[PDB]
Amino acid sequence: AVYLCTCGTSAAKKFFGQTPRFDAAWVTEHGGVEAASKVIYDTFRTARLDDEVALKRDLSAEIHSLARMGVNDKDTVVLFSSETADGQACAWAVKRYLEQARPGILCRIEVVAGLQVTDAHVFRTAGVLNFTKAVLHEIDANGTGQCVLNPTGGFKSLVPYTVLIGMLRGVPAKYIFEQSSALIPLPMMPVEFARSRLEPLRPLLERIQNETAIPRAELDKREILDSLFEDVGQGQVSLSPVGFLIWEELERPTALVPFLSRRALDDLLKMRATEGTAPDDYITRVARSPEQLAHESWSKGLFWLKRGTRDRYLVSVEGWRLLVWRIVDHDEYDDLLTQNRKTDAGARVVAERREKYAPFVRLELYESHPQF
Amino acid sequence: AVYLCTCGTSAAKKFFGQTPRFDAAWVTEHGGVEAASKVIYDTFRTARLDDEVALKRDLSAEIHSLARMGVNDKDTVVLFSSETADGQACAWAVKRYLEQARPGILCRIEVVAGLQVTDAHVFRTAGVLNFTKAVLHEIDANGTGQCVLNPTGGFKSLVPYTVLIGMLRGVPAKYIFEQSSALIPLPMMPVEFARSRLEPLRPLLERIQNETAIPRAELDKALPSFEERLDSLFEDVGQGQVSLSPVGFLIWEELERPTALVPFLSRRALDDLLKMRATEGTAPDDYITRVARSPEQLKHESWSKGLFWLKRGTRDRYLVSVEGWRLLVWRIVDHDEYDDLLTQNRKTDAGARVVAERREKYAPFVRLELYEWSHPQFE
Repeated sequence: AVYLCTCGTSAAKKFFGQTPRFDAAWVTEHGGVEAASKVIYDTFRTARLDDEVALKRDLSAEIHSLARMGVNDKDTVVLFSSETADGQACAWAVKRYLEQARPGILCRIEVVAGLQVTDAHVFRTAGVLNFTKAVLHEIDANGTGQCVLNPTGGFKSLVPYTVLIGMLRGVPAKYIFEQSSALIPLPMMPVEFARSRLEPLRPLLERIQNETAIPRAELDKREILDSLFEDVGQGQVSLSPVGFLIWEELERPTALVPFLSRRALDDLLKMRATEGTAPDDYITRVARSPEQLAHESWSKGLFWLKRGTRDRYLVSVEGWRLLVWRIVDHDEYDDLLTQNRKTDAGARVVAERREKYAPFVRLELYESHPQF
Repeated sequence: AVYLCTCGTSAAKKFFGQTPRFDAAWVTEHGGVEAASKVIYDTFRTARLDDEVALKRDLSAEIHSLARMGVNDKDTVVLFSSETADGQACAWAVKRYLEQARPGILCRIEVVAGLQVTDAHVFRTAGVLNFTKAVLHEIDANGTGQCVLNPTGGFKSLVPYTVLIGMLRGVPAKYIFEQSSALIPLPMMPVEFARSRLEPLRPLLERIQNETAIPRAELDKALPSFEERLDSLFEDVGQGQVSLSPVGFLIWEELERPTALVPFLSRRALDDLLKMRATEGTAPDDYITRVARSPEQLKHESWSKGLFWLKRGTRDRYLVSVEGWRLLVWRIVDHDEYDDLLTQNRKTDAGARVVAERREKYAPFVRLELYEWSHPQFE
């Protein structure tokens, strides 16, 4: 498995309360990050992963949690460190211990720019965004289902971002519960992405990504506005992690929502006698996997799907919307292919979009409690 | 403002590292929760709310965060405490301090059964549910826009539930960021309830709420294939039995008492709406969506079968009913057809006659989400 770990400074706990205190200057005095990480590591290098007293008392929160996850020599551990020298020295100490305890394990330290414990503004405009980007890159750069989010080791402030990333990418998250030696999963609430209400923001999110920041006044031209954006000065806003996650989903959808043209809803209702709700289930199933969806092709991005079955589907994709223009049996399918041999059939379909096909309506059909 | 604060033991930080350590036995040795809270309070009683060094170094995380929020003598502070004696003694110490610092402040300590730092099983069953229900009850017991969630003081493990509660009830949540002295909001992702995917579970969740738990075998019969699942709604409570988790509780509550409706148009109503495009555009769409988002804004001329009429402001009228979370729009009509329909309802039980034709004339209802290309075509 690939463990994506937040990292704190609990590796250095033996130094808490001593003077000189453990801080960045301590790291320098002890020779820099790598040299200082050996001094830190030495304080717990004899603690065994099998010793329950040492696991809780002597070992770092990262090591305790990874041991409870059954970390082994076939795993990868990615330690997301603060940019500070003492943060990094602790992460390197954890790496040293994991490599000694489980020879062959792959352990990588990812330093997150702007992630630190003293400057809230740098955290909220850069640190947490860099964290979110780096974690999402790692999820997308490993195999599906392989990642586990482990927020045990530091930054209470990063817990909600781990929850959101986990909800969105389908990645589980676990941590050690308070003073116990027991893991618990973070809660994940099943939700749908609010695509229809967020879509009008798509050009503004793209503008911020291309231009770094735009005037806050463009946002209004209200809870969504506050949660997607960060004030950065001079009346300008950039993205929050939530704004970044929404921008990324709008630019590169990971699910589609099916819509039926006016004609396709008629088509579907006539199929109810022969096929029941099998056509509904199929379209809904196809919309869930736009990568797998990525056929007999027309112009204008129109193309044909076949469920198995008499029914064939003339569709296109516009952003996150899977548009079903027609649902036809084999005879009408053959007639439509003949029209495309004689004419540019796709161009004629879109020419009639407004008069014949629009509005497209979401494929969510409703067909003993007290009244309102 | 009503500050809903999760508490920890930072009030007792002056006793950390001592032997005997600060714990439940320490509270007992110092006379119990009330008496021990005075001993804890005495260690910082002389620290001042306007002293910047004291705020960042000497005062508890609850006090520091409340100070940065501008707590004052007209506010209410609810201190959600662990059930442990040391947790409670700290909460009472914070109460003692706030009442001296802001005389007239209303401060109450809410002891959350099952909330504690050593038993993960009791936490994940009783503790988080009791916390969730206590916070939700306080939100619903105060006026709209009055509550602020403050997770600073303790329990890293409760932050995710504060986030979900804040998201679902639209209540702000702020906290002191790490070792800074600055407040930052919890992130709030705008999401849509997966109502179509969750509605099939309404009778299952109601059944679970009517029993102490249900056997896993019965859950598995009610749920789809194991490899295609929803598991976050449920919590194992031992001996092969399952109850609702806080996530399952929040979903169940919303299914039973919706806080927003989703408008659907009958087959006839979408025809009606499209004929109004020329004169009205999408103003009818906006009205229907607006009154659905607010069950308080949602009514006149009741018919039978739960049907009733709405008026936008304009001659159009809407024949509607509510089924669970769905605002069903049966017809949209002009003033003349409205009058003629009222006439049919004086001569007959018109609502009964409408419902008799549900399958043939009105079903299926379609979600009022109408789409009506400047990006690269799908790859």
